[PDB]
Amino acid sequence: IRPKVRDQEGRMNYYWTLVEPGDKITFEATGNLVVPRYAFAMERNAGSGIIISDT
Amino acid sequence: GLFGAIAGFIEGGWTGMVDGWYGYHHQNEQGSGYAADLKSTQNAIDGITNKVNSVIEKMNTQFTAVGKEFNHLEKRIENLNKKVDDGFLDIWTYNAELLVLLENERTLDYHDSNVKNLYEKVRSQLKNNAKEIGNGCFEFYHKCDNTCMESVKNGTYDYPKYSEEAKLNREEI
Repeated sequence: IRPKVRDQEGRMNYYWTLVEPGDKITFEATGNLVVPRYAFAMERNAGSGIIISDT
Repeated sequence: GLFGAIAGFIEGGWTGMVDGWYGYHHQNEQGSGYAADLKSTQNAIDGITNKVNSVIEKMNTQFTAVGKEFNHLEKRIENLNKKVDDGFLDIWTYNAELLVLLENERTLDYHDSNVKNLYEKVRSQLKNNAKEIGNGCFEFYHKCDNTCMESVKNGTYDYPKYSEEAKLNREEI
């Protein structure tokens, strides 16, 4: 019942991973899980970075 | 200056000289005009070229990135990253400003020496056949036509040719 933000005492910790081409993602749970709906097939390029600017 | 030629006995420069850095001005019966010294100008241009290249050639472009941000647990390393970036920033800024300030004075003194050696080469060539009137000028005690003028500039000047012609005018006064 930790201090609620946005009028929700419940929380949701978000995790991520990159499944390699030719691999399984065994999603096993008994409850309290939020499953993915849309995935993202991608090919990274370099480091680059994130520009935090309003320009 | 360091050699006392620029802003020294030669107080000002020539705006009409647009072909080189150092040169001569002649005034004979045929006419007058400006003419830059080829040997001093071309060597000076290459020397300053090498000086500039000696500074910027090794300063090559670098691939940069924003990098991973630091989480709450990554506080100590984040401070270390701030320490190293600031340390390199302070060193590079100090060295770049200091080098430019030191090399600029040496560059200015380099022109001073080049002008001075040009004056000495003419002064040693003419010897007694001319009068040092100051401001880098030489009033000839003899008759100097265009061929005589270029002979001094090319370095192929002959003192004995006008030795007696000048000596009569020297002993005149």
